[PDB]
Amino acid sequence: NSTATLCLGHHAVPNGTIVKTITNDQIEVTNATELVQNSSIGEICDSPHQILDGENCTLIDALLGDPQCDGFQNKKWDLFVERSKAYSNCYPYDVPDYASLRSLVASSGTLEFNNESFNWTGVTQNGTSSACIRRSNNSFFSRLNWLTHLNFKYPALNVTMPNNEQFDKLYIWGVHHPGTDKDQIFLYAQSSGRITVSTKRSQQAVIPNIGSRPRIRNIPSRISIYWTIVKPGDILLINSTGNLIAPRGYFKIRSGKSSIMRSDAPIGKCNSECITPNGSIPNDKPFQNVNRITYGACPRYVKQSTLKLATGMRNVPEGIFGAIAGFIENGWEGMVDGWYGFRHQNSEGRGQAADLKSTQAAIDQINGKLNRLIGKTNEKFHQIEKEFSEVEGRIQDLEKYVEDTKIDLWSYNAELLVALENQHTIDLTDSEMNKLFEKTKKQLRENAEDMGNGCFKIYHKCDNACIGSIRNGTYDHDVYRDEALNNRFQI
Amino acid sequence: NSTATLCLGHHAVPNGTIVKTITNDQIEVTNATELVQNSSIGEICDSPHQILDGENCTLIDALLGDPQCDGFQNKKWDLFVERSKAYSNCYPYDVPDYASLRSLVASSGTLEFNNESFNWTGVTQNGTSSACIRRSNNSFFSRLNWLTHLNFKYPALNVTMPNNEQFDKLYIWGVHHPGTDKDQIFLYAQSSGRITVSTKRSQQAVIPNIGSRPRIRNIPSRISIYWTIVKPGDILLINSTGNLIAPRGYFKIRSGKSSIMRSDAPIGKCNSECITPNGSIPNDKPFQNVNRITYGACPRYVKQSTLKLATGMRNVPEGIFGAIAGFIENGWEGMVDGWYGFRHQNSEGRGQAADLKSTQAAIDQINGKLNRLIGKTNEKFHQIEKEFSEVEGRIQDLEKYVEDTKIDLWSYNAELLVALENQHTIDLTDSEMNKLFEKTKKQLRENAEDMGNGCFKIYHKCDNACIGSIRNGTYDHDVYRDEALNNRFQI
Amino acid sequence: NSTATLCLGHHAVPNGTIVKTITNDQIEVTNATELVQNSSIGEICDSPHQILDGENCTLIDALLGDPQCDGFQNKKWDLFVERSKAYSNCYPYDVPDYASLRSLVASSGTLEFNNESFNWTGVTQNGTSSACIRRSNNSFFSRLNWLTHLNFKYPALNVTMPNNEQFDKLYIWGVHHPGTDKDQIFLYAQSSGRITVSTKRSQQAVIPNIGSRPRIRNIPSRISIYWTIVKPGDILLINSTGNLIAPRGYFKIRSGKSSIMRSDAPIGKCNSECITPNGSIPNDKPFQNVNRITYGACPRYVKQSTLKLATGMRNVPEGIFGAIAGFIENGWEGMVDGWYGFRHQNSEGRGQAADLKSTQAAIDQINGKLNRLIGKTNEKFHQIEKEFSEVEGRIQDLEKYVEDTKIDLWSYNAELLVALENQHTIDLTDSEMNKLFEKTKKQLRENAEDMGNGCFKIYHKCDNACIGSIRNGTYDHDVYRDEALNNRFQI
Ligand SMILES: *[C@@H]1O[C@H](CO)[C@@H](O[C@@H]2O[C@H](CO)[C@@H](O)[C@H](O)[C@H]2NC(C)=O)[C@H](O)[C@H]1NC(C)=O
Ligand SMILES: *[C@@H]1O[C@H](CO)[C@@H](O[C@@H]2O[C@H](CO)[C@@H](O)[C@H](O)[C@H]2NC(C)=O)[C@H](O)[C@H]1NC(C)=O
Ligand SMILES: *[C@@H]1O[C@H](CO)[C@@H](O[C@@H]2O[C@H](CO)[C@@H](O)[C@H](O)[C@H]2NC(C)=O)[C@H](O)[C@H]1NC(C)=O
Ligand SMILES: *[C@@H]1O[C@H](CO)[C@@H](O)[C@H](O)[C@H]1NC(C)=O
Ligand SMILES: *[C@@H]1O[C@H](CO)[C@@H](O)[C@H](O)[C@H]1NC(C)=O
Ligand SMILES: *[C@@H]1O[C@H](CO)[C@@H](O)[C@H](O)[C@H]1NC(C)=O
Ligand SMILES: *[C@@H]1O[C@H](CO)[C@@H](O)[C@H](O)[C@H]1NC(C)=O
Ligand SMILES: *[C@@H]1O[C@H](CO)[C@@H](O)[C@H](O)[C@H]1NC(C)=O
Ligand SMILES: *[C@@H]1O[C@H](CO)[C@@H](O)[C@H](O)[C@H]1NC(C)=O
Ligand SMILES: *[C@@H]1O[C@H](CO)[C@@H](O)[C@H](O)[C@H]1NC(C)=O
Ligand SMILES: *[C@@H]1O[C@H](CO)[C@@H](O)[C@H](O)[C@H]1NC(C)=O
Ligand SMILES: *[C@@H]1O[C@H](CO)[C@@H](O)[C@H](O)[C@H]1NC(C)=O
Ligand SMILES: *[C@@H]1O[C@H](CO)[C@@H](O)[C@H](O)[C@H]1NC(C)=O
Ligand SMILES: *[C@@H]1O[C@H](CO)[C@@H](O)[C@H](O)[C@H]1NC(C)=O
Ligand SMILES: *[C@@H]1O[C@H](CO)[C@@H](O)[C@H](O)[C@H]1NC(C)=O
Ligand SMILES: *[C@@H]1O[C@H](CO)[C@@H](O)[C@H](O)[C@H]1NC(C)=O
Ligand SMILES: *[C@@H]1O[C@H](CO)[C@@H](O)[C@H](O)[C@H]1NC(C)=O
Ligand SMILES: *[C@@H]1O[C@H](CO)[C@@H](O)[C@H](O)[C@H]1NC(C)=O
Ligand SMILES: *[C@@H]1O[C@H](CO)[C@@H](O)[C@H](O)[C@H]1NC(C)=O
Ligand SMILES: *[C@@H]1O[C@H](CO)[C@@H](O)[C@H](O)[C@H]1NC(C)=O
Ligand SMILES: *[C@@H]1O[C@H](CO)[C@@H](O)[C@H](O)[C@H]1NC(C)=O
Ligand SMILES: *[C@@H]1O[C@H](CO)[C@@H](O)[C@H](O)[C@H]1NC(C)=O
Ligand SMILES: *[C@@H]1O[C@H](CO)[C@@H](O)[C@H](O)[C@H]1NC(C)=O
Ligand SMILES: *[C@@H]1O[C@H](CO)[C@@H](O)[C@H](O)[C@H]1NC(C)=O
Repeated sequence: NSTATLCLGHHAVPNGTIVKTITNDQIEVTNATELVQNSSIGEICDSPHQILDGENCTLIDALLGDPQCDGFQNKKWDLFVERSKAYSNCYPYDVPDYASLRSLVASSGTLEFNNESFNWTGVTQNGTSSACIRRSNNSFFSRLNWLTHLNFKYPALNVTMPNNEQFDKLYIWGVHHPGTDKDQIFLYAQSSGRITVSTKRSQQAVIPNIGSRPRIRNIPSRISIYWTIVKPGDILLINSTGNLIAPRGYFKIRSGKSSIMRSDAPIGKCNSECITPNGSIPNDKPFQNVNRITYGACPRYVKQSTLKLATGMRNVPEGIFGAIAGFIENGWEGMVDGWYGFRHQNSEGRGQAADLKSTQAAIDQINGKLNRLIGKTNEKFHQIEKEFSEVEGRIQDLEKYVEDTKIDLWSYNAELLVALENQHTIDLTDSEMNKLFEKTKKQLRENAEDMGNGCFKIYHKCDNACIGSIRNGTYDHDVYRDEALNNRFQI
Repeated sequence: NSTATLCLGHHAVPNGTIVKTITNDQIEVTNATELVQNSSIGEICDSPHQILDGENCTLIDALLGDPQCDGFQNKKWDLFVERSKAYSNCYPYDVPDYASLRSLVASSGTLEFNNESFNWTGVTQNGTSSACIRRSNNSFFSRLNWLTHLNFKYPALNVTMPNNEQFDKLYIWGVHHPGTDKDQIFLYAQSSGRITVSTKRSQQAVIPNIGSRPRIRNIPSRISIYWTIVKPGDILLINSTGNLIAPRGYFKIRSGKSSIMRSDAPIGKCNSECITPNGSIPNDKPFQNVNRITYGACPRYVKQSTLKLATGMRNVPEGIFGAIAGFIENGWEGMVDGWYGFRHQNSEGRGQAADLKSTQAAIDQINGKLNRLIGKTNEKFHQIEKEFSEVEGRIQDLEKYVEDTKIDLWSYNAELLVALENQHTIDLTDSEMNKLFEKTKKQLRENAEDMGNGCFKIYHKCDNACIGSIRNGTYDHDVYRDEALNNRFQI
Repeated sequence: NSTATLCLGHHAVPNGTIVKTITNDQIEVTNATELVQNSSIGEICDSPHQILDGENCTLIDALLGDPQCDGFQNKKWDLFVERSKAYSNCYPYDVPDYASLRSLVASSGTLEFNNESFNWTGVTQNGTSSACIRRSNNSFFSRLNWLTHLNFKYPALNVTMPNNEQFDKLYIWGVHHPGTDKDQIFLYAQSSGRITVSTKRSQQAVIPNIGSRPRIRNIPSRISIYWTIVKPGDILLINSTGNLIAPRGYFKIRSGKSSIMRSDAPIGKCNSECITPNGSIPNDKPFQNVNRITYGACPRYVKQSTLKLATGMRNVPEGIFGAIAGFIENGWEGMVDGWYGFRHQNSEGRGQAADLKSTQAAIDQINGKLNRLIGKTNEKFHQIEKEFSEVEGRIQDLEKYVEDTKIDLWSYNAELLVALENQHTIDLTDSEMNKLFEKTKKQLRENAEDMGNGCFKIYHKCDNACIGSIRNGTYDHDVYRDEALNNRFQI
């Protein structure tokens, strides 16, 4: 009682959180934050990306000009959304390398179309079908021109169209395969028919195949769709002796951030940068578990459902430096104004006071880690397909393997990052506690002794102002040294 | 001799192991474990994966029904093993996109076949050849039906088969290319021949090519093999005016964990989860150097032949805290009951005793690291091919580049992991030594002085029980303080 | 003045460098080195890789034997350089899967050609054109043999050539597509024409397409180029009823480190291991920002423009251990002979002296890090294409995605490496300072007190030799203990 006690300590909480570290699967810290986004609000926000809901139409149908898709003419988009309910209702068609055509249009991000005046002298234009009804009349694909005989003759066509513009042109055309030699005659007079479109660089030669296929909406015949790109200075050349489904012009083709996504999520009136087929997701977190398919500024897809980053010290209720969970037996739940602090007992009573500088030093370092991880996602746009409806073999094996490889490597990065940062966070918070203890020890010089539990026995009368002077670094040890030495060194 | 000495220390071994760290290429630790599996026992264990040894047959041969492969009918597998000795002994055939067909069947993991009654009215069935002898009789592929003329006519076929099941059907069929116009006539009457198989979604139109090719087992003619998948609600339609090698039914096609592997390793009667073409390998280690081609729960392939993870402290015979290989001059080889401990000299003699708590604290942290690395491999099944017998160009360049990219990234991860963990292991073991020293120092209060080499000069008579009380944390410094102070502070 | 002062400290510099760490975006260290190579000298060094400047010729042109490329006959290369100015000046041609042919030849790394004596009995050889003029005479591709009718007949060819060598043979051949039925007759007599080349394993059947295409240098007709590889024991078989552009022999095909690169950088007379299309770059740094396309022992391509690795301590003008930027208020700019040292004040004056052992300990650890990062790049040769002149869709999407995935993963590795190493460098340098302070403290025993700012108050007369004895570890505390204790413990 000619003595005082000053104890160093740290806070603790009743509701701790378990995190993983390098050396321990399960360690409790005072606070943590989740690094994996695991939920979507279920809506694709219409902002800030230009969304185009395909609704009942696929991109290719909107491209060809299925009557149902007339409203999509010349539209642009950042992201085209294809619905699973979509269906075609014009003339039955197939596209060799459908996936590539879908991909290049999606990436181009525009349906801008310019009509061109082709010289179809000698044939009937604007062929039409009951399989493709527009305004209650028999019709056809808006962007295609079905040519037939005129006066029972189909002269050999040799039609040309130069690109004298400064942009590429995307031409879509097709070949008709009648189900009977009869229909072939009726339509084109010729028995066979043959199509050949050329540029200076390319040749696409198609020979139609007369034959009945299983009926799609009662049609046993087909149209096969092809595309050719013509750059400035080049020339399109169309030779046909029949069966040619002619283009009415070209599509502008652009390069940019556009893409396409399969999803049944409704479009919402809201604003979110990251889109998944499940809906838009927040992008504050560096990782996400929602979908490997994404568009925009998105967290990276990982396999883990949760990854907790410690944002506080080890929680010790009741480190490499050995203070926290070390010579300091436990934390103080009653310290709610700081992370580290002092408890004292003197002549005037018992008190507690937080140390702000050490508290802030720990918090600044943790915020530095958070600044590296939170709100820094990277933009991805058009990628590769990652779900498949049909078996294809080799190329699909490769696309799947590439994505699986990527996810495992990011899942590894995420796992190690959290384990490493957490080990370091627990060590830096232990370090700050140790520094405060060491600083206090040096301050007291020969006037006190370390009791080994984070407490100092102070060998002199130390009232509240004296204790306060120690806490704020103005303690003058020389003032008390004589009193202290006499108390320490006696019998 | 009115004094005692208490020394803090750590163990050492005569047979140390060299490891790599962040700051040092070559540092000796007391113990380490290997992280790269570099050997196989040379056998593919038949458990716990269902192995199917192709022996003399390739998967495609077993699929088509080469007589040699009759025993493989309707078999399933987790892993099909193709031998380099395998050879075909039926009718000469090629498969366009052979690799894709092989891949999709392998992945399906079943040869389950259901016969279907096709209406081949107007043609001769069960065509047969001396190139494909079964039970000493001329025969053919068990799953294929060779159609020829009947009464010197081959009427146009238009055969249909609907899928009214709930599973997909895999149809295998082929086209015959006779080596002479003569054989073409003899077999099909028609001069040309043409095959066309269709679904609602697809058309495969093949025009046979009459001509002699270099003879395979004395046959200058060929059969080209094709496949079509028909989903529920869809319909197969076969038009042929000749040269059609007909299917006798369909294969069930499944999705699962099945795959195929090229290997000449014998099948063994044993149990191992990871299979490589070199044989099965243990999967206790996280990495392996045996083969980039694997199946099952396997360590990840890396380029390093060895990667040693330290599992003990730095070995100092004769860290950031500066105790081990620091102010403690060397380790104690004679300490074999613990990692850290005390050596003393007093009136009763000289002794040594291990400290169990600090020993266990270090061991627990190292075991925590091991638990993260040992026995946690990840299952891979069907992947991409990684060895190639023929030049292909673009697609093969891509498959090779993908695998090479993946291996370099995992080899990096493995290298950094070991360097980081080892640096940390050496630092945590140094830390535990420092904590024990600091704890002991505080215990002794004013009764001892640090001699600077991990030893304390104790300024009072301290018999064995006194030394023991220090080691077990029951030392009461107040008991000796007067004696100690008088000894310390004199002239 | 019956006392002395000994201060521990570290150096500082006026020109510090900002680096990134785990906990801080911007921290100043005494020195750093750049890890990202961002510049090229603009030349492709001709050493030590065998460079072949294509100049006006593409690889395929040199392969076919465009007259302009005669000088390239039988050349080999490690790297073939294609110029953007290159142009073809022989007969107009296209190659289906051009990219694959270009790739396999580039990778083979040789134009070694062996002539073979084919039996072209019944046809005219050495066909020739005004579209391909050699030495001012009408000519043709040096490696191809244009066959035409002889005496207005073109008999069915059935020509064979066995591979009885021990190496593979690469055969290049082609099909001619005349622009008129007239030219077809004039050249081959036959109305149609058909080509079929076979091996035991393969068949390539081409049917020429008569028709005019847009004129390339006034030619409306084309030659389509094909290749076939024939292994030892196999046989090439050529059937043609017309339009066959015949091979004159085979190319040797090798496997090795060769590749091809598009670049307009001049070839220089110098020596560099890493080549980019921008020019050769130094490979001392682990990363580079110059080009994702590389050949040789090259730093890895990353997205960051700069990544600074700290190679010195924190710069404090005017860590987890709390010495540097901690209880030591600031560094000493006047200490230029070491990183750590002593400053003293005694009866004889004030002095400064570096500590070499602690200085060297820090430097050795930093050099250990540098040794892991500097001068250890990995060799890559033939890879995948990474820039594209035409839209292709699916396969190109995959090639782009693979490269983008790889770069992001390496960019991550590089970012984390620097942040981690820098945090550790700052901590190890702080640690060395702390160790020196602790060692000095123990040396002084009871003869001095820690003033809390890295300085010791020494409680006895300590001349220059005495101070020197402390710095070199020969200080005998017992010599001064009586004097010191009397000074410390008084009133
Ligand atoms: C080839 O076979 C198919 C199947 O029998 C025929 O297609 C059917 O034709 C009938 C009437 O002609 C339709 O009512 C069916 O809906 C069709 N079925 C399918 C699946 O398309 C086809 O007519 C036959 N070809 C010829 C020329 O006879
Ligand atoms: C085309 O040429 C090949 C090679 O000369 C001929 O194939 C050979 O035919 C003979 C007997 O007819 C056999 O003994 C050889 O084994 C065959 N060689 C090969 C490599 O197949 C073929 O007959 C010729 N075509 C025609 C119709 O004459
Ligand atoms: C098909 O159309 C093209 C374009 O009109 C014709 O090619 C032109 O032919 C004339 C003279 O015959 C040349 O002067 C032009 O340079 C050619 N243009 C191009 C782009 O090639 C071609 O002649 C026509 N085909 C036929 C058989 O008449
Ligand atoms: C602990 O409780 C407080 C208030 O109830 C809350 O703010 C804090 O987030 C809780 N800790 C956690 C993360 O459970
Ligand atoms: C837990 O940590 C996060 C990130 O620092 C912070 O947003 C949250 O407020 C913290 N909770 C408490 C109780 O401090
Ligand atoms: C989509 O098609 C369905 C018919 O299945 C119809 O109910 C609906 O009106 C269509 N929506 C639009 C926008 O055309
Ligand atoms: C074909 O129809 C389009 C509108 O669909 C029209 O612009 C054009 O005049 C028609 N051409 C002929 C010859 O009927
Ligand atoms: C293909 O099948 C049907 C029925 O015979 C028909 O479309 C066509 O005539 C067939 N092909 C030939 C060459 O007869
Ligand atoms: C998102 O969709 C996928 C299926 O495409 C599903 O596996 C996953 O559970 C969904 N995620 C969430 C959080 O809804
Ligand atoms: C330090 O604490 C003492 C005691 O309360 C007080 O008198 C003084 O204002 C404080 N000094 C500073 C600089 O904060
Ligand atoms: C050292 O020797 C002992 C027994 O001979 C053995 O258990 C230990 O593994 C050895 N250390 C190594 C890894 O060489
Ligand atoms: C070396 O370390 C490994 C892993 O902890 C252990 O299995 C082995 O027993 C150790 N050897 C010795 C001598 O302790
Ligand atoms: C495999 O083929 C060889 C002939 O090369 C023969 O010796 C052996 O009997 C065959 N094995 C089986 C199981 O058919
Ligand atoms: C064809 O052979 C199979 C057995 O190989 C038999 O089931 C079928 O009855 C035969 N059909 C005819 C018409 O011979
Ligand atoms: C192809 O070559 C051989 C020999 O002439 C034969 O199979 C066939 O007759 C040839 N093709 C034609 C169209 O004659
Ligand atoms: C495994 O096989 C590969 C060849 O496929 C060979 O390069 C490697 O040396 C083998 N590994 C072992 C450990 O046998
Ligand atoms: C501590 O050591 C002393 C001396 O041997 C002994 O008397 C006592 O049993 C020990 N106490 C405990 C709690 O282990
Ligand atoms: C600081 O200046 C010296 C000499 O002027 C120079 O050697 C050193 O590199 C400079 N530091 C940096 C990296 O700016
Ligand atoms: C800075 O660090 C690098 C690498 O250690 C070294 O080359 C350079 O000389 C250093 N500069 C100074 C001023 O020491
Ligand atoms: C390359 O072609 C150009 C013509 O554009 C010519 O000036 C130059 O001589 C050619 N170079 C060589 C080496 O043939
Ligand atoms: C064809 O020309 C080549 C040289 O270009 C020559 O070696 C060969 O003798 C010629 N053959 C004939 C039949 O003219
Ligand atoms: C293709 O177009 C041109 C002009 O008619 C010509 O090359 C050829 O005659 C055409 N094809 C047919 C089958 O007439
Ligand atoms: C190298 O070339 C690429 C274009 O291929 C360009 O983007 C980049 O700026 C160039 N880098 C340097 C350092 O010249
Ligand atoms: C230590 O320093 C003292 C004082 O200068 C000097 O006498 C002696 O040579 C030094 N000893 C050693 C071993 O360097």
